[PDB]
Amino acid sequence: DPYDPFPWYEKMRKESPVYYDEDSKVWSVFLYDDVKRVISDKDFFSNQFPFAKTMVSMDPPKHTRIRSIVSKAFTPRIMKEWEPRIRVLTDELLGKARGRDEIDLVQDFSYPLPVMVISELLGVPSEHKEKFKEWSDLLVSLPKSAYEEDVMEWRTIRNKGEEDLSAFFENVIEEKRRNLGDDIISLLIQAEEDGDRLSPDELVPFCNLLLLAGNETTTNLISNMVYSILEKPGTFDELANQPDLIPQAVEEAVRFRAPAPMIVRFVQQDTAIRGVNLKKGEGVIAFLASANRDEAAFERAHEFDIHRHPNRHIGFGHGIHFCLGAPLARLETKIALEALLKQYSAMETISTEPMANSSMYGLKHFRLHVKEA
Ligand code: HEM
Repeated sequence: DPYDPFPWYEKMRKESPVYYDEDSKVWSVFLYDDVKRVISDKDFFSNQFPFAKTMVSMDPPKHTRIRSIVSKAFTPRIMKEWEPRIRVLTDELLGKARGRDEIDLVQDFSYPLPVMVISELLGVPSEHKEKFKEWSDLLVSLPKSAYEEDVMEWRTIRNKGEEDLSAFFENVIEEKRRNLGDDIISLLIQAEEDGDRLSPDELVPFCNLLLLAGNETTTNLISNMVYSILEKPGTFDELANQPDLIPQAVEEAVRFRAPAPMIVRFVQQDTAIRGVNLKKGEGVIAFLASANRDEAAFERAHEFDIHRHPNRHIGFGHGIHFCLGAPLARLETKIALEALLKQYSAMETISTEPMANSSMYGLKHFRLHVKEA
């Protein structure tokens, strides 16, 4: 089963916490404390690997400047300003599924929602929604094979998709400068740090980064959360009788079934983890999914506990690169679960089809039997 790689994570935590793959010459780390240090110890583990124009591949001070500016678009105040809009979009998705006793949580809910949400939060007119989805699908696409002929064909089509989306965002930015609104692009136009503003050359890639970093991740979080709730008899009912536990259930879902299993860093200075020496220039794969299942870090790490509070997981990362969109992912996932708990008195898993992507843990299909309340 590709939806159950936890037994392997456990084998690697106890027999090879610090693993070196001779075929790829890249390190692997699986224990919570070591995964946490690799992703946060910036002085020794770097994000620069010579995505390229974005802060995800930057180290301080270049990262610090951009991070300090774009963070003004994800403040708690701004999130509350947008909570109503996310609820409307979620209600509209579920409304399209009224009068059915079987739905596919992915294709009918968890996959569409993030793309719809980020377009309305970015200020993209809703009248381009279907051409916005195509570009966003192209952005997160992967080649079917690793041979030159297949990657070359895929790269050329995503390149043209990224260029058209870039030109599309450049037009939205230009329009918002004259008619500013209540959206991310408008906020970043007027966002300023002692006179320092994001350039057009920086805003456009950043808006592509929001689609690339937020769409599938949030989709997988919602699907994995609903799956884990229905995996434990009584949790669905328990959440509907104590709705204030939903945020804690969202965090537990990021710990239990991390949508982004692994994070990459490059060794910046010679150092050692757990006694294993690592040379400058080597790649380290930090397995967040395994860190969040570490029994040395969490009590009953193999069980889904919606009462765990506070949750010290690192599914959103840790350090200066801590997920910029975590406030939005948390709010979106909370609202999605509330909308399901209110529309359905009961849900039952019929069949699941997991996503077999390396750098993503989620489901491509999640067919359910539902009962409207
Ligand atoms: C369940 C949903 C999500 C998960 C698990 C997640 C996870 C992560 C993680 C682990 C990182 C750190 C990567 C690294 O340190 O190299 C990260 C970075 C980032 N994420 Fe998220 N993310 C989620 C949703 C979102 C959303 C909804 C957005 C935006 C709309 C977003 C935008 C970003 C950005 C911009 C960064 C780069 C931060 C930086 O480099 O300073 N993510 N995400």
